[PDB]
Amino acid sequence: MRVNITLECTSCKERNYLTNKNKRNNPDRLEKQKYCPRERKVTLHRET
Amino acid sequence: MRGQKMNLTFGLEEVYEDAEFHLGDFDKVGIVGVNGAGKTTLFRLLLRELKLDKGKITIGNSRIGYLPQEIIIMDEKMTVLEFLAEGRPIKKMETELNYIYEKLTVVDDDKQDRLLKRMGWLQEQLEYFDCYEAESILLDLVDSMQIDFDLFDQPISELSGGQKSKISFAKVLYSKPEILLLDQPTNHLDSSTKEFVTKYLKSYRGSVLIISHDIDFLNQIIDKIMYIDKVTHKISIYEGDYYTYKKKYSENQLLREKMIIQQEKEVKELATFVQKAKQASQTNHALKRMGLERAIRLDKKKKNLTKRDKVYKRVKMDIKPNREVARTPLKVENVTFHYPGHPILYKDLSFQISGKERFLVVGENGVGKSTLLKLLMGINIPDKGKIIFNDKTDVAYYSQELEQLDEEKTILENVKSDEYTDWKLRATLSNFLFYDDDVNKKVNVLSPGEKARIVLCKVLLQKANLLILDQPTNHLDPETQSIIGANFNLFEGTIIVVSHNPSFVEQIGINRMLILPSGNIDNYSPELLEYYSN
RNA sequence: GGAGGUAUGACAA
RNA sequence: GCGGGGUGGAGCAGUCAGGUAGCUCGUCGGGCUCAUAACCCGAAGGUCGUAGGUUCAAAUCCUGCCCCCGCAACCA
RNA sequence: GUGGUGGCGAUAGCGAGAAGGAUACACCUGUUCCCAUGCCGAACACAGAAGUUAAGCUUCUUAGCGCCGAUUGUAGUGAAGGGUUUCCCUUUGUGAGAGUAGGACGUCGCCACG
RNA sequence: UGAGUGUUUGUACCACAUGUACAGGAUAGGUAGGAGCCGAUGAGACCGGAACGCUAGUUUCGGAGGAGGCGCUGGUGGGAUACUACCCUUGUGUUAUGAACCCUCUAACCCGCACCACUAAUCGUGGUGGGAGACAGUGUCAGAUGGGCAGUUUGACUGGGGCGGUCGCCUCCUAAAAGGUAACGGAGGCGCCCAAAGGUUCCCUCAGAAUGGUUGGAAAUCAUUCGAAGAGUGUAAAGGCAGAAGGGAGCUUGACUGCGAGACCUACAAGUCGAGCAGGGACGAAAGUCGGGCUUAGUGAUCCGGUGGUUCCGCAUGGAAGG
RNA sequence: AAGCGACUGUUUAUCAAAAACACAGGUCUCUGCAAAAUCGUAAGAUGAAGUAUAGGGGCUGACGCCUGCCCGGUGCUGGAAGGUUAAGAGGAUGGGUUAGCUUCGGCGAAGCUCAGAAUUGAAGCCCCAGUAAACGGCGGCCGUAACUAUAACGGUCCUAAG
RNA sequence: GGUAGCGGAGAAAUUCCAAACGAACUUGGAGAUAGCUGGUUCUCUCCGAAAUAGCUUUAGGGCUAGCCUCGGAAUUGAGAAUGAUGGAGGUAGAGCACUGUUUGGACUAGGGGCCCAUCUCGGGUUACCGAAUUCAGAUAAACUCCGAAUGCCAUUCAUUUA
RNA sequence: GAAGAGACGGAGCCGCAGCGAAAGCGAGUCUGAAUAGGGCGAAUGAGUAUGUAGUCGUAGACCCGAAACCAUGUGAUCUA
RNA sequence: CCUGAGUACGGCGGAACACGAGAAAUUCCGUCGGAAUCCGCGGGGACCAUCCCGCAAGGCUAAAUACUCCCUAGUGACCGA
RNA sequence: UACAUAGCUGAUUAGAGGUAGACGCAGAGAACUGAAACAUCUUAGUACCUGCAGGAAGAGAAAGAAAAUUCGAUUCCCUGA
Ligand SMILES: Nc1ncnc2c1ncn2[C@@H]1O[C@H](COP(=O)(O)OP(=O)(O)OP(=O)(O)O)[C@@H](O)[C@H]1O
Ligand SMILES: Nc1ncnc2c1ncn2[C@@H]1O[C@H](COP(=O)(O)OP(=O)(O)OP(=O)(O)O)[C@@H](O)[C@H]1O
Ligand SMILES: [K+]
Ligand SMILES: [K+]
Ligand SMILES: [K+]
Ligand SMILES: [K+]
Ligand SMILES: [K+]
Ligand SMILES: [K+]
Ligand SMILES: [K+]
Ligand SMILES: [K+]
Ligand SMILES: [K+]
Ligand SMILES: [K+]
Ligand SMILES: [K+]
Ligand SMILES: [K+]
Ligand SMILES: [K+]
Ligand SMILES: [K+]
Ligand SMILES: [K+]
Ligand SMILES: [K+]
Ligand SMILES: [K+]
Ligand SMILES: [K+]
Ligand SMILES: [K+]
Ligand SMILES: [K+]
Ligand SMILES: [K+]
Ligand SMILES: [K+]
Ligand SMILES: [K+]
Ligand SMILES: [K+]
Ligand SMILES: [K+]
Ligand SMILES: [K+]
Ligand SMILES: [K+]
Ligand SMILES: [K+]
Ligand SMILES: [K+]
Ligand SMILES: [K+]
Ligand SMILES: [K+]
Ligand SMILES: [K+]
Ligand SMILES: [K+]
Ligand SMILES: [K+]
Ligand SMILES: [K+]
Ligand SMILES: [Mg+2]
Ligand SMILES: [Mg+2]
Ligand SMILES: [Mg+2]
Ligand SMILES: [Mg+2]
Ligand SMILES: [Mg+2]
Ligand SMILES: [Mg+2]
Ligand SMILES: [Mg+2]
Ligand SMILES: [Mg+2]
Ligand SMILES: [Mg+2]
Ligand SMILES: [Mg+2]
Ligand SMILES: [Mg+2]
Ligand SMILES: [Mg+2]
Ligand SMILES: [Mg+2]
Ligand SMILES: [Mg+2]
Ligand SMILES: [Mg+2]
Ligand SMILES: [Mg+2]
Ligand SMILES: [Mg+2]
Ligand SMILES: [Mg+2]
Ligand SMILES: [Mg+2]
Ligand SMILES: [Mg+2]
Ligand SMILES: [Mg+2]
Ligand SMILES: [Mg+2]
Ligand SMILES: [Mg+2]
Ligand SMILES: [Mg+2]
Ligand SMILES: [Mg+2]
Ligand SMILES: [Mg+2]
Ligand SMILES: [Mg+2]
Ligand SMILES: [Mg+2]
Ligand SMILES: [Mg+2]
Ligand SMILES: [Mg+2]
Ligand SMILES: [Mg+2]
Ligand SMILES: [Mg+2]
Ligand SMILES: [Mg+2]
Ligand SMILES: [Zn+2]
Repeated sequence: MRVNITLECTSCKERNYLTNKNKRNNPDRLEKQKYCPRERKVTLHRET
Repeated sequence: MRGQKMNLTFGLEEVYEDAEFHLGDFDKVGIVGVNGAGKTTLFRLLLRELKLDKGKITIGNSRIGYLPQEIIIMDEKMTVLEFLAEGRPIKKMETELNYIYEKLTVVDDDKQDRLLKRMGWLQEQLEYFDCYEAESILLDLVDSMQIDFDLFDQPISELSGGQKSKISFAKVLYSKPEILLLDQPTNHLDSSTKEFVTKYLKSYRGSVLIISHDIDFLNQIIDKIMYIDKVTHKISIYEGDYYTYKKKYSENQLLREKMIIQQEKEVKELATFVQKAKQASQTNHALKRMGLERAIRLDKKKKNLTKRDKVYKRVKMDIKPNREVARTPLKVENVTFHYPGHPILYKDLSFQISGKERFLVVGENGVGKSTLLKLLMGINIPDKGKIIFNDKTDVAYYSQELEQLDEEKTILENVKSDEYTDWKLRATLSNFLFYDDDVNKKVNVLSPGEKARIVLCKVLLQKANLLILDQPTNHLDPETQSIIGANFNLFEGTIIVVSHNPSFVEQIGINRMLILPSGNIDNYSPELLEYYSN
């Protein structure tokens, strides 16, 4: 099952990115190093 | 206690879906559900250990006494007294308070305000948890369950499963709580100890939520029964006892089933007419017209047609021995054993099993039942005597505390065997209700009941002719227990079993019972009650 | 002792 | 063209919702019988129409193909 | 002459045969070293110079294949017309594919050692 | 729309009783005060009754008798003894009651019951009985039912209309060598998938055929040779790709943020491509590549609503509500 | 001599006089009297100055012989344990404001105010039973006899019943 | 004499209710609405279409664009025709280099029945059937090793024109 | 004031500033971290009152035409 | 001491305010509940605090405004059977 | 029915009805139509009906408009738009 999801910045709790993942293939919340425009630097973004 | 729009989904397998529940104060609520239903998870939400993905869970401000389903032993060397003392925050605050005093000497006029406030709260909190408890706890053991003081200085990890349950139960009471969250409070207790727990819980004036698979135990205490559904991922709360819940529930599913039947009939009726028009001659204009008109009704019906919930599948066990039993599967002769520093459990113990025999090792908590079984397997080497297994005897061991699983590995990895291919493993795991990617789950996240199925699956896959089972029905939901007992009854091999569950032993049909500590190889009968009384 | 009532099996030999 | 069906000899399940091929009658052998029927005890008989996919795994899910059945194939 | 390195449609290729290592290039000797093989110092990497043109490589012969390919004629076709008009024909311009004459076993540079 | 009875209950006072874990003189509820207090208004001790009881005793009632005890002090324990107050548990009652039901009442209301008067009167209005009765009727509000009644909807394309088919998007042929180009013309696909099947650095080259070879067979894995693509490229077809876009490994998250000269497409709304600039990065020694995937489907305007962020607004002002 | 309708009657003034309607008879069902039913907002009327041998409604249609099976579904009728359920009652909790506190922080009584869960809450619906002169419905496949056919007979599926 | 149209009456035909009743007649709302049909009146001069695309409960309607007309602004003159030059593209034709369809010949793995030998083991056979290969010969909208004429895009180009 | 012209009446309207959803800033402004780019503007100015004509909107809106709908009334002198 | 009570106001259901329940003030109707009163009460578009403005639940009131069946005197780039 | 009241008799008082096919206030209150369909909405609180009127009616002497700091009953015209 593939679903749209939002990657929220851990540092600022900002929902910067939209993406999608397959729940079965990635049961755990996705985490990526993505640029946070508010903080203007790369931070850890975790799915919510 | 109130929960609204509760949602919770671990990965791909969901627990709650728009679930709701309201529990009034002073309600002895009996929480019921199959293994994995999410009963333990509910307490974690109440304890704020978990957070709902969506929805609100509301808890009162009162202090909560939590009895975990699994004993929490932070360190192996912890003593029973240390474990119990940790129930109260007396020790923790004193260590903090002692540091506050150190800071007061170091700091003159900078942090005094913060330190003084912290000291004041600790003193007021310490007095609130009156430091006289040191004496009260010592006598709480005596009045609670006749817990001997020799255990009081013994490492907790060395206690027996029944003994551990008493300590954990006493620790909850020692904390002096306001709401009782009991997760299987009688998992390993013997008949006598269960009596005390029942009486105390009947008298307990406050609210107590009980997760239990013992129907009789709940019926004596429960006034409200909360059922966690495994298929609908919802919560339903009934007034009454376990039987009342079953009566109300069975009727509701019956009335729901009849509704779905009639909706299907009407759909079939329309479908049958639509087909009749579909195959009629193109020259029959009116029938063709009516066929399209009914096709519209058929579509609207099929879109409002309730789906019948898939009935939760029950476990299927087919245990068969690879080889054949001998007339003397196991020979125990003049076996004596004592744990270094403790009294001898048995002296010159000698028994001989016959083959395809139901052998019950009776006793009470902390009497050596699990020690004897460990003795047979080879975990414990006998201090004296010999234990001989016939070369025709293959042995399968079910430990009491579920110590045969790797928490770090997955379900499939645990059951991996050199003698079985992958699809063979999956088929059996499906018979144990582990479907598809449920087998890739780490054993560390499973409930005790689901883990018990994995241990049983390992026992089944051995295809041994001798089964050494130590409380097999423990942690199992009532439905799975009856399946376990019924299938063992038909097992064509020797069974050495330990069980404090009267129903399970009856299904197995015991032949000879071995009483402890007074070694007595006896024919099985309702005289078992006589030994229990004496 | 007696009396009125309360499943199938040809045909001939 | 619209549907319904291909599972042991026959009639049927199972299929939706993947894990384990069953029920009734029948056939074969042996019992019981003077003999037959009934009855009793054992045994055989299908890899699910077929070919491909999907899956760790298919009677079950997907595609095609072949057979069998009912209907339709034209209305003022 | 050889070794690097490029441009140009294989007319530079492929196949077959022959000659050479002075240098150079290679095979070639090893695995202690950096480094490596879902196993293998085969390869990649490194160290090194006993032997050999055997192969690669270079040069040369060959038109067998592959490649390039004129002219002539023809098919089609723009334009203008015709007929007995699903097609066919004439004038004019254009003109293939195919098949051939033939071409061709390369050429144009730069560097380094000779 | 008003009286009562009773019953079951909820609340709130008020009386009563109850507090025994270890130690402790022993039946220690908590706090505060307490050296002094209580008793001829009948104390101690004794006896009987009753209650509680953890069985140890505690409370209370009474018989006689008549003047005494208790506390402090002392030791125990975390906590100390009398007595007072404030109260706290547990379980008894009184009262106030609030509800739910129970019937009973009667004066509201009702009588297409009788009789009496207005009165010529089967109307009506009064009067007297009778019946019924806080019901019924009526008003407001709510649920159910309600073709009895009412307002309306109940596609389009189409070799007439009906039946069947189709409706948006992608690829090919038709399409007449730019682009575009119809038919109920001929073929197929889409409503996704991938955490790598993306990015980057490095590395590799296929399918088949022959020969040889245990299980092993046409065909499993292995070796040599022949092999320019006859393979593969998630998924239809076309175009493209062997200087790879195919395959493998390491590291990663550029499947980035703000944009964007200029183009293509186009009625509009949309759609497509984009060098380059900045911010901050991945890989790589560097060059440099990276704003998803070989390319082209995998999607839906506005209104309305949900979630998150926000130095925006905030109906006198500060907030808020709401945007 | 056949069909239809029992009959005399009635009907589309002005294309249909009939097998159509009515009918006596049958049957079902409602209705205890301020009856049910109907007209009417209501009052007031009809029913009826009648009273279950009466009145209304549905169907059938003289008479004669008869009127089979199905109550699963839909209606009606009865039931009342349980599930579900409105207004109203109820008011735990959560916001807004701010007297006052406050460590930029922030907290926050009362009042007012915006929301509000538990609990209580009828009928109806689900559910159970009956009812067909209520609405309606009233089957398949395979094998069997002395020529052949056919199947009295035997299997098996389905259904509320075939 | 009574019953009056959201109605009455109906031995029931949509039957009657003032010579047309699936809802009387009259007046009013009212000049209802009509993407439909018909009609729309003097003259001359200049210019002069379209019957297409897209979307549409859209298809005989409508909206934007395209095509016509009138006025205006401005330009490195950007339009048209023809020529020269350069390009993009795969059609006609042709071809078999790929993919389908296909004919005959050579050879043949292999498959067929005959007998011997059968443990069905090895033959030897039909000018038995015969894949692959090869030779020769065709064929194609959805085949291409090739490939036009034309048309198309463009040029600070040339001539003429506007 | 003659049913006139006209006089008074500057309230108000249009234009001379735009950009932004808004606070707000202003020949700039908005987006943006940005002196970047880009959007809309300024540079690069003509408007306004009235008359007249073309077209449009609201009104029946170029004219005629329904079957019908709704609200008061009139009809049982035919016919049931 | 007096200053408009079953009133204002609230719940429910409608309606009027340009405002169709909407965040919705203000006004009115029906039904039920139901205040304060000068230290009081209402309003300033939910609501609260502060501030400002006002004093309901009683009545009357000319002029500017609408119209012309009629009467008198006239007018018209209004008609002319 | 005792007092009474009701009824009855007489006297006294002021209403009835019509308009002007206009204007005003109120009760009750459509549909076609528009939305290219249609139900919310629109037509429209319009047409019609009914009541009450007066020469005018209705409104009117702030529990108001505001927040420039102020204005000071109502109505109507211009403007806000
Ligand atoms: N971290 C987790 N990750 C994935 N799955 C989880 C996790 N935690 C719980 N689950 C799943 O939640 C399901 C239900 O939770 P829970 O453990 O409370 O069941 P349970 O009823 O308490 O079990 P039992 O009654 O046998 O003790 C489990 O089957 C378990 O597999
Ligand atoms: N590893 C050990 N070390 C020291 N003592 C032990 C150990 N294991 C058990 N004991 C003691 O042995 C005694 C009995 O052993 P055992 O574990 O067999 O009890 P049991 O029969 O299983 O009782 P139950 O299962 O009902 O709890 C316990 O009192 C326990 O304290
Ligand atoms: K080497
Ligand atoms: K060589
Ligand atoms: K060559
Ligand atoms: K009542
Ligand atoms: K035609
Ligand atoms: K990679
Ligand atoms: K007749
Ligand atoms: K008749
Ligand atoms: K008859
Ligand atoms: K006749
Ligand atoms: K008739
Ligand atoms: K009859
Ligand atoms: K009847
Ligand atoms: K009938
Ligand atoms: K009758
Ligand atoms: K039935
Ligand atoms: K029924
Ligand atoms: K508050
Ligand atoms: K008639
Ligand atoms: K070919
Ligand atoms: K072609
Ligand atoms: K800028
Ligand atoms: K700018
Ligand atoms: K001007
Ligand atoms: K003008
Ligand atoms: K007009
Ligand atoms: K016009
Ligand atoms: K008449
Ligand atoms: K309002
Ligand atoms: K105000
Ligand atoms: K005011
Ligand atoms: K008038
Ligand atoms: K309407
Ligand atoms: K319309
Ligand atoms: K007045
Ligand atoms: Mg659990
Ligand atoms: Mg044990
Ligand atoms: Mg040529
Ligand atoms: Mg209707
Ligand atoms: Mg309408
Ligand atoms: Mg049509
Ligand atoms: Mg047709
Ligand atoms: Mg083209
Ligand atoms: Mg062309
Ligand atoms: Mg790829
Ligand atoms: Mg404000
Ligand atoms: Mg305000
Ligand atoms: Mg007749
Ligand atoms: Mg007659
Ligand atoms: Mg006639
Ligand atoms: Mg006639
Ligand atoms: Mg009849
Ligand atoms: Mg008819
Ligand atoms: Mg007539
Ligand atoms: Mg109108
Ligand atoms: Mg002209
Ligand atoms: Mg051709
Ligand atoms: Mg009349
Ligand atoms: Mg008359
Ligand atoms: Mg309104
Ligand atoms: Mg009200
Ligand atoms: Mg108010
Ligand atoms: Mg003032
Ligand atoms: Mg006036
Ligand atoms: Mg005239
Ligand atoms: Mg004349
Ligand atoms: Mg309309
Ligand atoms: Mg007057
Ligand atoms: Zn961030």
